Amino acid sequence: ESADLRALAKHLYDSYIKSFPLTKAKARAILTGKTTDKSPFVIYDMNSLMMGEDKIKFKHEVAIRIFQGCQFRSVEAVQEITEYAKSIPGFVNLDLNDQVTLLKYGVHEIIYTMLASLMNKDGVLISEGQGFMTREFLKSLRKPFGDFMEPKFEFAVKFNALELDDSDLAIFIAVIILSGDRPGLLNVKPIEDIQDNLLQALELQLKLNHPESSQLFAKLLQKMTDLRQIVTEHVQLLQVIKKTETDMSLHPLLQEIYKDL
Amino acid sequence: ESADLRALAKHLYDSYIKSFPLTKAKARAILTGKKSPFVIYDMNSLMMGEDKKHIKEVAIRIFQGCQFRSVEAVQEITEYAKSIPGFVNLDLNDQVTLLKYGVHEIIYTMLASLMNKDGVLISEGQGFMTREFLKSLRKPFGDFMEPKFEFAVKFNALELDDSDLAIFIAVIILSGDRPGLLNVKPIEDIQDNLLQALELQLKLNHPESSQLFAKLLQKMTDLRQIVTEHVQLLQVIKKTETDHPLLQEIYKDL
Ligand SMILES: O=C1NC(=O)/C(=C/c2ccc(OCCc3cccs3)cc2)S1
Repeated sequence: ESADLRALAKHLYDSYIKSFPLTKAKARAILTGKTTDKSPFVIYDMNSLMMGEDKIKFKHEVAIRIFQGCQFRSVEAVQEITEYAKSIPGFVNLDLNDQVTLLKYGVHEIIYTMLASLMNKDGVLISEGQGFMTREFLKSLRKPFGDFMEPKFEFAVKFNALELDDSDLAIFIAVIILSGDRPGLLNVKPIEDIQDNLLQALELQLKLNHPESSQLFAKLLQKMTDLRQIVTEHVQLLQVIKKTETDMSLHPLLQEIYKDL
Repeated sequence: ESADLRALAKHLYDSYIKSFPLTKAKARAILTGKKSPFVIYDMNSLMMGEDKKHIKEVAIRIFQGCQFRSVEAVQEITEYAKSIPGFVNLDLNDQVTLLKYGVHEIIYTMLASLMNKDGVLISEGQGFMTREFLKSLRKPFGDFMEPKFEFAVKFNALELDDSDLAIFIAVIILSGDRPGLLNVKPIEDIQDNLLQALELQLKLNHPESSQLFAKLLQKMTDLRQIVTEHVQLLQVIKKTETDHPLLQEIYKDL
């Protein structure tokens, strides 16, 4: 029944609003100058960086500080994604080892999917939308770190052209988590049973919410390819960073996810 | 309506049949199905294999044989592409770019048609090279074919036939995200037509296979990872087999 698929879509969106405090709708209102939401302080250079601590709530050399800010924010995102994952029907009923596997491989793909909501071609919201850091400033960071965000901006620019909203994205990230082709999965068939249902819900949602967007379903699914590539690029970059910066600490939670291979 | 889509589907199937001599249906007959192929499972059966055409060490020669055949397949794939409605009307640089960045993904998709969990057909179905033997090869040559095997067991589980694959091959070719494309719009416009035709095709041909369309598109992400892993390995070998002239030229890299 298409009715059961609408109710699932409604459940996932409601749980997505409950788990993720900075939605695409809030991010867009900040980025475009709406009266619903307030204006970000903009970090584009070192003085603006230093000025931002006075005006922005934080708790933080500059490339190292910025990169560890991103990783602390990533750790928080893993907390939110993990709470969203529990709400996807059937997920908590799976083999515990496979719940862990799905999270291990799913979480960064979702992080970079949702990061696109906070991006435009010029930069990225930070500190829950209170701040905005320009793309050029990030590209100017010392040698290595200078390229760590550019693959995220490039994808975001193409991803944001799909014009998805949070109700669309709620189902999409659920589809991402419940991939039965993740390495090391014990019981693939129950996982695939859930994804099948999630894919039907996503498909119906895209037809009703975007009835003039031809093959949006297929074009969104093709984007899954870009996410995989961003993750494997990021992992390579992290292997370099940790060799050139022996004094820089990665969070153990992210360190346990990065099993790659 | 759903009728122009059937035209597209049958047109592509027919051109696919003309363009690719060994189809999946025939490879299925040979493999796990009912002229049995000469099997290559060790060094002695390899040697007798060749004895009964490329031009030296065992592991190198097998890799060189894979190049010859893939260069053959690029020509089959190129001819098929020119049969996709609208492809020849695109910017010639863009046709070149779509083929350069697409033929690897298609080669490993069609190679899955010739594989099972235990080995791969070669020499137009006349031979079968066991997977275990390939994994047993020296240096990084034993790692060259293995990840295509793991893709192919996952791809083959979809149980696509040639009529399905004919439209999925075209979808891959018309990828609007290839680097360096000059005019992306008409490419995505064609691909959108192809995806529509692929979706109707799978719904009619596999009415019982829920969300087959989506599951097949998701296999793109594993294809590109395979291709990306492979071109890397391909570079490591540049630093194994070293200093051919016209031969080296013939096998540029694609
Ligand atoms: O080492 C790593 N591991 C990960 O999973 C990373 C992902 C990531 C998460 C958020 C990002 O936004 C930038 C926001 C901020 C800038 C300065 C203070 S806050 C950028 C990247 S980075």
